[PDB]
Amino acid sequence: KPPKGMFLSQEDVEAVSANATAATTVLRQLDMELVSVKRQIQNIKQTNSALKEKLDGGIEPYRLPEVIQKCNARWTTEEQLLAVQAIRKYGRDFQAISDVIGNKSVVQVKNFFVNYRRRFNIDEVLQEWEAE
Amino acid sequence: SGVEGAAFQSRLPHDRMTSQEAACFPDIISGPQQTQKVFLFIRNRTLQLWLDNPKIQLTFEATLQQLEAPYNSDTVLVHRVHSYLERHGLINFGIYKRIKPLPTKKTGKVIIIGSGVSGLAAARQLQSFGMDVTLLEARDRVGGRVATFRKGNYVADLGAMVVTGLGGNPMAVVSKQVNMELAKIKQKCPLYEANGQAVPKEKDEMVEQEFNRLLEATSYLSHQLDFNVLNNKPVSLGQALEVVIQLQEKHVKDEQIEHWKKIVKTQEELKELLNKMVNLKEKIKELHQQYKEASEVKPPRDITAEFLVKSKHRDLTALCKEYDELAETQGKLEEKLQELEANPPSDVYLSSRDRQILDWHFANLEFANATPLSTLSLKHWDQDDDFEFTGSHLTVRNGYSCVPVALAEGLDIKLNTAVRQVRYTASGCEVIAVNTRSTSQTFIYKCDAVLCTLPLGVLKQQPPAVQFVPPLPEWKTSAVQRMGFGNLNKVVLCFDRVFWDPSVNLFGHVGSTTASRGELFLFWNLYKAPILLALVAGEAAGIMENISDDVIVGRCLAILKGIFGSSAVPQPKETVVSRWRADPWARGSYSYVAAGSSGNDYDLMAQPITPGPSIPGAPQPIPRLFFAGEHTIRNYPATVHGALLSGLREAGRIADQFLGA
Ligand SMILES: Cc1cc2nc3c(=O)[nH]c(=O)nc-3n(C[C@H](O)[C@H](O)[C@H](O)COP(=O)(O)OP(=O)(O)OC[C@H]3O[C@@H](n4cnc5c(N)ncnc54)[C@H](O)[C@@H]3O)c2cc1C
Ligand SMILES: O=CCCc1cc(F)cc(F)c1OCc1ccccc1
Repeated sequence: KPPKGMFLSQEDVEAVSANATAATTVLRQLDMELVSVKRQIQNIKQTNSALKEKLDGGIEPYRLPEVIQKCNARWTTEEQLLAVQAIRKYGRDFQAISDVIGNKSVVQVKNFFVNYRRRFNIDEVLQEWEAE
Repeated sequence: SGVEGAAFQSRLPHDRMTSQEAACFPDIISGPQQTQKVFLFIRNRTLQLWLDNPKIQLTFEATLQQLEAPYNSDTVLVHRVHSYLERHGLINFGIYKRIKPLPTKKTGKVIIIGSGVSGLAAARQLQSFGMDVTLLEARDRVGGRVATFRKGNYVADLGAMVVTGLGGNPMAVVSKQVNMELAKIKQKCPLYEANGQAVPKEKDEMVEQEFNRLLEATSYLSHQLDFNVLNNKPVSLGQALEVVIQLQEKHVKDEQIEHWKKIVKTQEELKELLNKMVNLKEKIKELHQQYKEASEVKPPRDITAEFLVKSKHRDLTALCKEYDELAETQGKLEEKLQELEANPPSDVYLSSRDRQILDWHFANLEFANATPLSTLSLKHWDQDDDFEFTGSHLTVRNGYSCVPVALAEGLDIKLNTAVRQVRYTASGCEVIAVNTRSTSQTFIYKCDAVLCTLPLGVLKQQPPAVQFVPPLPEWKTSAVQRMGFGNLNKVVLCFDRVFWDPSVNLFGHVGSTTASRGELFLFWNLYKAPILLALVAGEAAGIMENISDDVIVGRCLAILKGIFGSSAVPQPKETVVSRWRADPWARGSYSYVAAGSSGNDYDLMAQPITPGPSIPGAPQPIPRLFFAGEHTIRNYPATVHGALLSGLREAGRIADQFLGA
């Protein structure tokens, strides 16, 4: 029931009146606390400003052009050999494997796993990828 | 309504009997509701007839002829009600033409100390009741703290000047009996900071509102946190205001710390993100170089060389996608951080100019209570608040003294007679007084009863101005110690021409420091002739009493010259400065509810003193020493109407004692 925007907790009233010079001590430590928070903002601004200066140039010198490839249903020998290496490197990451081959959907990759499971020792190859 | 208005104008509930009435009509209040309603109508209608014409005595026969059936059937009841109203001063008080001339046989002898308003009102009553009354007055005039300066056409009140609302106010009746020129006080009151410039309306209103909110806060502090004793002493209004202000200053700092901490938290979240990006950029830079080398192994290549190009390509675009998301998050954080950097909470609770204008409002409260806020009881300082009259405040244009002078007509008043000693025993009283002009002339007044209306300041005096033999009991002297008696002074400035705003009755001067906030803080334009009154309140009151009039008037003219211009303010033709604390017949201005006191001390002040028996084993004596004055009336202290009411009370009490009820 205090007036709106007035602030009057029992806790604070006792703190400002427990002692003859309690109030000024309270407001003093709050002042110094604000000083050390502003000091700390200055350090992080200046630290972040140096980081931004390293990101000058973005990653534009390093972005490759994006090629779209018509997703083909048929597996050339070359594309099979890519997939086996992609399995060796990426494991069950069907998306990464699709991106490496370029013309094979995530489903076609997953289907490839079963059909050539036997002939390509795909189980051995997954075990091989797990050792590192 | 009419009969209902009569009750309201007599400060009575119209539909209920009071404790006083219960005491004189126990048969009626303990009896059926129907008779209580009949009683209440008789009382309200008798009050009404009196109020509708307070210039002539309302007699019992007159009253009865005006009552109509069924109410005029119980003539004993009507006569009882009329006698009760008359005896207690609710009808036939003040100055009225008497139908039946006063009987020559007087009964009992009363000495009244003091011929201020309380003393005079009691005296008129007691004489109306058939008693022999003499007033002893130390000054060379009546009125006491109603004190009007008169010189030429200049008229200005050095003491009381405001009649509060007329609704319920007994001064309403008096004003129909005396030619008082009452004039409304327009409460518009511009403030001028110490540089003579006006306070902008924006600021005048902000700070006044904050002032009202700080008061509510102290009351919350009092009633909800029970912050009423601190380090074994009663908390004062001023002290509670300090705590409230300290906490508002604390909250501003708490709010700043919370705000800059949100900025730190966000900055650090951004720092962590940038480090993530810088490392990712390097990882991307190195990966590109690898994709570049592998793709420069020119075809035709075996399928592992092809896989190297295509998987470096894949790894690089993924890292680029990761980097693009981190850079989207970076722009959102820099947004959040630019909004925070633009929403800073308030810098200060009050600026210096604010706190000065605030001090003016505190000085205004120190004026109304005639005392520094550090002396007011936090718990009780506004305890008479529920009794405020209704209507506009008014000034007495022809000088408030017209009231006590009018009341004095017909009374036996010994001016220039300072009471030195009050003697009261089971057989009667002796009042010993001296001539103030030559103190060697001693006077003895013997009487059945003494009504003491000495100001609370005089009762407080150590060593005493007035000795009571036997000494007042401790329950009364302790009350006298606890009660506050404050101080307030006025500077009357009489010019030959009006240079202020004529349509503005008040204007304020905002002092530069808290210490000086009460010093000449308020000016009044109230009179027909060009007169300004300037107030000295709070801590300034007592200090300015030890400064010469020429310096005080100088400070006044300096303030006014700053507000209105140096060429606009001529020298005053006449000036007067009050020094009420130094006045030995007052020793202050009026009472206040001090920290450590309360409303019950006003009841204690009002209680009469009863001496012990002369012969031991003799029956209980009657009371002999009575008290009236503004310090004796709980619900209307520190006013003229309170003093008048207190005299009416004591006269009923004394007459009941010595004439019988
Ligand atoms: C500056 C000032 C401004 C005020 N403002 C207002 C206002 O505008 N409106 C309002 O309603 N009230 C106001 N008041 C209060 C009001 O004036 C008083 O409450 C009231 O007039 C006092 O009445 P009283 O009869 O109790 O005391 P007083 O009028 O003080 O009567 C006591 C009398 O006893 C006399 N006396 C003292 N010592 C002795 C002695 N030893 N022997 C004999 N006689 C003695 C005194 O001289 C005096 O005449 C103000 C008071 C002051 C001083
Ligand atoms: O000059 C005299 C003022 C003294 C005074 C003391 C009271 F206790 C009550 C009053 F009515 C009052 O007089 C008018 C007033 C009212 C409110 C604020 C300031 C003054």
